[PDB]
Amino acid sequence: NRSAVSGGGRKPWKQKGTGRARQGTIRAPQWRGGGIVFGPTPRSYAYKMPKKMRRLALRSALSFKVQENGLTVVDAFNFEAPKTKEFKNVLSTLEQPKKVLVVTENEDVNVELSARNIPGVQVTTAQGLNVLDITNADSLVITEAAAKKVEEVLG
Amino acid sequence: KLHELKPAEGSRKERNRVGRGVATGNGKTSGRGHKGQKARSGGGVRPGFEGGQLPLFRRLPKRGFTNINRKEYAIVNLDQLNKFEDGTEVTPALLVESGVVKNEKSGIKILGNGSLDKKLTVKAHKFSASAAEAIDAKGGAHEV
Amino acid sequence: PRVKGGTVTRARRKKTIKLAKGYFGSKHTLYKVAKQQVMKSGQYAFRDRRQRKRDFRKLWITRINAAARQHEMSYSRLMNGLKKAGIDINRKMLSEIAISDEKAFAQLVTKAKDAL
Amino acid sequence: RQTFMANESNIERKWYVIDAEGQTLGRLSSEVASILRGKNKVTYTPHVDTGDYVIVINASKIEFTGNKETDKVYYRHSNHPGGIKSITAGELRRTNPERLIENSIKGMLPSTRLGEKQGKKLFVYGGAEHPHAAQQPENYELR
RNA sequence: ACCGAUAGUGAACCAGUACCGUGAGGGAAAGGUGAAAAGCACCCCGGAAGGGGAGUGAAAUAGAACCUGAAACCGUGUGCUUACAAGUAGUCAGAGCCCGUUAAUGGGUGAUGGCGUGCCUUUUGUAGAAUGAACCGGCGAGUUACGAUUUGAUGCAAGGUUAAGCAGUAAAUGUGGAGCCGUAGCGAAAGCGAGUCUGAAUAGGGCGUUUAGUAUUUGGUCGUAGACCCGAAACCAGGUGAU
RNA sequence: GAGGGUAGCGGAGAAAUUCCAAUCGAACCUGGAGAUAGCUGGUUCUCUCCGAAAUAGCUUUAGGGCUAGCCUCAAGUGAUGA
RNA sequence: UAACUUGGGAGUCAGAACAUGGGUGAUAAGGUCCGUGUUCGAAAGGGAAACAGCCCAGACCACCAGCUAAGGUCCCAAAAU
RNA sequence: GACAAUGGUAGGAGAGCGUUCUAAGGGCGUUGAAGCAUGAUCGUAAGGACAUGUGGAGCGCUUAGAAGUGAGAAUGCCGGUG
Repeated sequence: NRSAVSGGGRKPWKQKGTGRARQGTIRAPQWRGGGIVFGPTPRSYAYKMPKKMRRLALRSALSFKVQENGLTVVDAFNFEAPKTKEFKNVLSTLEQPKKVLVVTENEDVNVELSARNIPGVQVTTAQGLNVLDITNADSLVITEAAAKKVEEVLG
Repeated sequence: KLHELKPAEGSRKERNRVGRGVATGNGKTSGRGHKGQKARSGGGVRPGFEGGQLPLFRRLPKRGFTNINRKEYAIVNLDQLNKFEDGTEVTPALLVESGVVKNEKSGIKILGNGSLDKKLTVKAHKFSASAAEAIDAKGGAHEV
Repeated sequence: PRVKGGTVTRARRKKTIKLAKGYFGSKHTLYKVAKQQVMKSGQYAFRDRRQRKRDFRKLWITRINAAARQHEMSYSRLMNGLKKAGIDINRKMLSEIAISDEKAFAQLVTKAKDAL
Repeated sequence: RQTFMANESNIERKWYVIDAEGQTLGRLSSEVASILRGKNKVTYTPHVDTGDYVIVINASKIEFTGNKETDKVYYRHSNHPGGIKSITAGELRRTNPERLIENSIKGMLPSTRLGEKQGKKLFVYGGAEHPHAAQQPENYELR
């Protein structure tokens, strides 16, 4: 703004006597190189909503995903070492779309290490579910333990 | 879907911008008028008043005082006591728990506004004439 | 984000300068002078669309007067005579008949005289 | 849009001669002006010339009414400081009768570019003889 | 969901530098060939600068004053028109003479006729001889934070809601019930309570008994901060000057 | 002529409000500082609907302000308006 | 065919001419101060030569159609020598 | 289909155009993007396309989000030219 720009302390010329517009500083808004008025300033954009509405939104996303046949309940993911090709073949066997979200109960290291370099796949746990992850994903693949945890935690 | 989003009907509205041409209706003077104290940057007079006639809150007298030893009682009327099973016992530690009293300011007082239709024993700090008569009128007990 | 000008101010100023072609001197070159004259042209044309109807009715009546005087009578008595008969032909058609069909007009002056 | 417009490809002009003996000055000048303009034709067009030529003979013995012979005065100014001239209408009749008729008629025509051309078709002669026999002028009676 | 060379630091470049002042001190302008210098051997006009060919290169109207290259302004050549005429310069009508479109009751020019005293600001009232603008281009003015109130939407409902903190990817949301608003008023207060105050006296009178709120958020307005922008004559504090 | 001294709430003045770096009824520079301005000037895109006032009272008040009168939008009563 | 009530947002507090009822002035002022109507302000179009306030009359847009108001009909200039 | 309303300053209310960035989806481009120039084109307005030249590497569309979001005037500031 005016005060933060370097210089511009003295008056450029006398108030009257010569034929010129009256000016007070060389860093006024209408000068070239002067201060800015009503510009950007750092702030935060976050806000909140009632706890009861944060849960009604998540169940709505799960229900909409279930409505269009985008839910796939499977058995345990039995991986002993990270390997991308095995999970790619598993995804292609179950006939899954390009964008898929896979949900488990705890942090599975051998599942998350693979299936993460494939463009369009993300891994999450039961207590890490998002409104954005569910809406952005095209289909949902879950485990029975994860499904039970999701049913018991929510309501 | 993320590519088809829609806010609820009537939930949003666009802000009004002044000083952006004559066709908008707020172009030149931006709704302020012509050449006054209220048409300058920095506003005008204080919200109450300033200068001029003597203000209304200066030609009236002051009144009263405040007692430092003031006591306020959380009141429960006879209708709020029907939620309890007949024949039960009511205590100040249970009214707060069951969801009748939220804040216990300086004790519990029972007021006689409504109908009881119970036979429950209630113990509280204060009672009114109607509260004590109606409670005892159908069987019961009370203490202080 | 910062929004700058460019490709918006120039586009609308060229539209105004392009409506002033044929104007004299700097009134087809400079935007500020051309903008004023284009507004006056629209104000003139609105006024002149409604004066064009008063200008042509006068021309027809002048021609009907000259044709009628050749039959020993004036315009005022011609329109009264036609009205008392019910010809209902407007001034635009009577003028076009007197210029072209000389002896068809004489068929209408007679009936205007028959009813007096 | 059906209106006919006359133009130079089809304009016809003819010549007339009018006697100025025993007539009032203004009553004759108003009738001559309606002929020079072309107000007596069915093809009158405002922006083109349609009228005919007029010859005025016997410009003398033009008659006034009342005491206009001595009372009516014509003034002019030479655009020099303090120079204004004057002449009586009864004095102009006996020394320049052609100008008396010519100026009276020219005062009844519009002062446009077309008005000056339309006023150049009037010929005024003080006697009963005119030199325009190459054309075939016709006698005209005043309404 | 910060800037992109008038922006962003005064300074993208040899910038606290050129420059200005005795001194303290004030302070700029200036980016862009090409993928690769392959940066025009050689011939012609000239003293030279400059140019015309020939070559390099995809391209030289990319030749170092080098990407793109607008407007003001200055020139050359051409279709229609102008030396008797009184013009805020246009608009409506209209012959004649030349062209041929995003193909449609087409384009350029204009012999003549009718009508017609610029724009803004400030005013009871301005063509005004009241103010401002030489022209073109860029830049240049109701914003944000925290509170109050009112309106729309959404969730729950005699209940509604958490703050700090902790865990988590600087997230979403878990957990956290200190605290806040409402469910009951009246009175200066003690106090009483669907009723209370005044009063000897519901006698009369005043304010209450509606007894549905509460949390987040779009829009309007207000308050505290410079608070729509530019503009003083002055006051105070610490320093520099008797060339 | 050369070398020195007196500094702004001050210095110098054969006295004129005269001089103290082309400036003096109180020098210049940098800060408080975006001082304050009931006063001039300015305030950037387009359509649709409605459409004033230049009055009263009080005012350290008179070219300023506050309440009332006149305009607009939303809800309610509904015949109370001419 | 309006009026009253409760809420959100204003602007206005320099007015002028004409007719009429009065004060003041000199039965002066395009003077000044009040009461009562109109127009301008914030109103284009026709008439009064030109001429915010006088007479007629309230422009959504297009047409080379018709009837009227004020005011007019010898020529400029539309319509009775 | 029948009727009715639509001059307007201060000011109140409503519906829209265009500009830069983000998200999701779907596309164009050396067989030539943006920008610039011309044209006898389209819509009620702000404004949107198409064709041809120049140009040599990026850019539109749909639905949402957020603003350093629109210039003719301040004896306005900077550059160029009368």
